[PDB]
Amino acid sequence: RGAEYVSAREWMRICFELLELLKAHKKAIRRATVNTFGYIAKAIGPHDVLATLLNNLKVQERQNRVCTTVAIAIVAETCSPFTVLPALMNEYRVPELNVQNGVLKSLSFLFEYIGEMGKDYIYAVTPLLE
Amino acid sequence: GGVWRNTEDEILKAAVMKYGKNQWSRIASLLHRKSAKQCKARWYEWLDPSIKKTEWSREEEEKLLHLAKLMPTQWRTIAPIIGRTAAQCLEHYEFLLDKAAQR
Amino acid sequence: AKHHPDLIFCRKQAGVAIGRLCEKCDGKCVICDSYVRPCTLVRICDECNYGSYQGRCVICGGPGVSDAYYCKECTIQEKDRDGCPKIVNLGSSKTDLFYE
Amino acid sequence: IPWKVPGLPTPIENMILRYVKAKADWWTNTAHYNRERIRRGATVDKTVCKKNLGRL
Amino acid sequence: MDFQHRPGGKTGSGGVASSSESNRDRRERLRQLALETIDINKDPYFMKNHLGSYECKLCLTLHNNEGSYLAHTQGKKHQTNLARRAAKEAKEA
Amino acid sequence: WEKASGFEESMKWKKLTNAQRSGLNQIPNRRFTLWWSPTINRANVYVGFQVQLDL
RNA sequence: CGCCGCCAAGGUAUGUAUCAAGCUUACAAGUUAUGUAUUUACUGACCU
RNA sequence: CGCUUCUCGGCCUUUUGGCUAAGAUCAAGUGUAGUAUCUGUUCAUCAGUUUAAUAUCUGA
Ligand SMILES: [Mg+2]
Ligand SMILES: [Zn+2]
Ligand SMILES: [Zn+2]
Ligand SMILES: [Zn+2]
Ligand SMILES: [Zn+2]
Repeated sequence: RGAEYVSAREWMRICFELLELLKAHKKAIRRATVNTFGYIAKAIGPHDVLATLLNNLKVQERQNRVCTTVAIAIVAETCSPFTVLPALMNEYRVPELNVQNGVLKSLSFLFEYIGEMGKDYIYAVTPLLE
Repeated sequence: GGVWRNTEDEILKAAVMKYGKNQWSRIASLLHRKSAKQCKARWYEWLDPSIKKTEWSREEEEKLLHLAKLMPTQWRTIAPIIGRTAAQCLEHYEFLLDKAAQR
Repeated sequence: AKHHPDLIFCRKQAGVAIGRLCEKCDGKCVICDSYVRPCTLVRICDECNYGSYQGRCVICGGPGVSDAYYCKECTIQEKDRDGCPKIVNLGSSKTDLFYE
Repeated sequence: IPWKVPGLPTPIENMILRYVKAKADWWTNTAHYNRERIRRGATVDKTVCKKNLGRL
Repeated sequence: MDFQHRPGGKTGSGGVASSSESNRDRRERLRQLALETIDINKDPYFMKNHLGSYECKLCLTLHNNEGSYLAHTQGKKHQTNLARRAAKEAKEA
Repeated sequence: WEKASGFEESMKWKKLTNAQRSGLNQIPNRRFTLWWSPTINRANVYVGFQVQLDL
């Protein structure tokens, strides 16, 4: 409700700090912060916070890779699709276990959150799911 | 605690092989639990390649039996003298040969 | 829930008793444990909604704030038209944490 | 450390020994001097005192 | 104030991160350490897969991290069981 | 006077790189200078060059 | 018998490619596998 | 044909220089449910039990 009172640089420098805002054990912080990521990306576009949420996928710790998986789902569902899906397909080529599990669980929460809007994207992620 | 498992011991061997000898914070910066002093303690205790951690002999035992009688304590003093140099293997040899002399 | 497999549901016949959720578990589904797409109100039996058990959350058993819901994924799989999904037992979770 | 390196010619190693001995003489003669100066109260420098701690 | 003998720092630094980026860089540094030690030791059977885990090829065994592989040089000695493959390669010693 | 987190048992376990760990705290040295303000800033001992700030 | 009267450098970085005034001459000019001691990792939006 | 010397190339340490007080200092996490993978480790002939078929027991 107030995304016009900045210099457009602050929402980009707090989303890195919102990564360290995770691993808090209440489940209310961790369910509100993904909505904050979604409205940040609604404000300043889903192309710069996206690389931050994909760099949050090599942590070795849980409650920090699934809590950015949900953030990938919220940047997928708040603003329109086809802005997060090519890079989410691209990160599977990175030879690491955690980033591949993160992009698969982000596809899970993606289709879970979109429902009926997955009629056009099944043929695109079927070669990834195979 | 300092359990010092072998997966960290071989990493410490590779870190001593790459970096150096008096270079300890830079190699303890990659172990997630240990500081420099405990790594120094184990490397001068177990991981130095001049340590003869096995092959107990006859001459060093008869050397230390009238050397642990010169001084009853001070096993780390006589540890460069014997050449066993681990400073705890001498204690094991001492209590083992005193258990064998009592039985 | 699906997170802790040792929890069992009540599975008796559902009446007109509208289920409730606490402020800690608001928006949570009962079966799939999700947050989106609410479709069906939760109906529980009269034994699990009686006396001091009224206005009570389904999962944690705390004081209810909002109404409980089913998801559309539970609706089209028809996991809402089964028995009453009131969690009765509480084991190895929120019990040993009280002793620690 | 006694610095016994093998396979080395004698004139360069003993000229290194007398050069580090001359540096040691300058080092200890400056250590005595600034220790006496911070004893009687000449300088109040943190650099000189925190250096003279390790230089004693 | 003593501006010359204080613990100083440079402006615009940003500081140092939390535990996550620190042990991420620690695991990448231990990965580079393991790769350079097998580069010096010249091991042709060490292989990394498509998910960031290690494999002994004659062993056909997995290793979750670096020290899991570089402690597997003493046990289940198939490296001496390649003497049969060398005898198949050359009938004489 | 000051009571809020003076001992500060575990602050919040941050990193404390160089200066915020070992350096001195500037806020007591500025609140004490704020506390004696008319008699560290009095107008009539040296009545010459005065330097007013912006606004 | 009556000391003493304080400025600054030390901190908010500096290396670049364009665009006027400041200053300057106003000039020269057709081997699979088991059991266990035992770690390392991974999962469940696990949890005050 | 052999031998000594010189020059050119195919090359097997090259790290950002040196010195001061190793230049000085630093680096906390759980508890629950479950799984994968290393190290260590060890693998004489009828009848029935069991098992998809196999692999424990009693028998001479
Ligand atoms: Mg500086
Ligand atoms: Zn609840
Ligand atoms: Zn559901
Ligand atoms: Zn019920
Ligand atoms: Zn028996």
